Amino acid sequence: KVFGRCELAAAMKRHGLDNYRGYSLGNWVCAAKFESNFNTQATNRETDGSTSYGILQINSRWWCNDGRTPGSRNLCNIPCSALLSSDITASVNCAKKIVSDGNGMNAWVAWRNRCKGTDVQAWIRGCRL
Ligand SMILES: [Cl-]
Ligand SMILES: [Cl-]
Ligand SMILES: [Cl-]
Ligand SMILES: [Cl-]
Ligand SMILES: [Cl-]
Repeated sequence: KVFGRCELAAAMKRHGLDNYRGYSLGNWVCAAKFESNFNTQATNRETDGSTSYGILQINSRWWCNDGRTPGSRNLCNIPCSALLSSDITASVNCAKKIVSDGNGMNAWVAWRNRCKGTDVQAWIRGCRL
């Protein structure tokens, strides 16, 4: 599923991400835009041979199991393929664990490089929320 910007904002808000660990909704929408282009089916191999999955590009090195990332963990207790669903529940729940892990949203490289410090509120402008 390719989410609309506001559609995703509304879903993320419903799931409790707005100001979760102090991160306003626009941060999460911005992260999803640059991680997956709002596409739940997005998969990308990373430099370390791990793979990132879904709307928020949850990564197989620590967070989900894909059966092909050596030495990895599965801290969200989920197959990575289950993070490609049109239903964002599993990704959101895993994201809540990640963002509570100590380094906040810096865990998402694309957030650090493209969203952090920017006018992220622009990402929810126009949305009925
Ligand atoms: Cl957009
Ligand atoms: Cl915001
Ligand atoms: Cl593995
Ligand atoms: Cl599995
Ligand atoms: Cl933080």
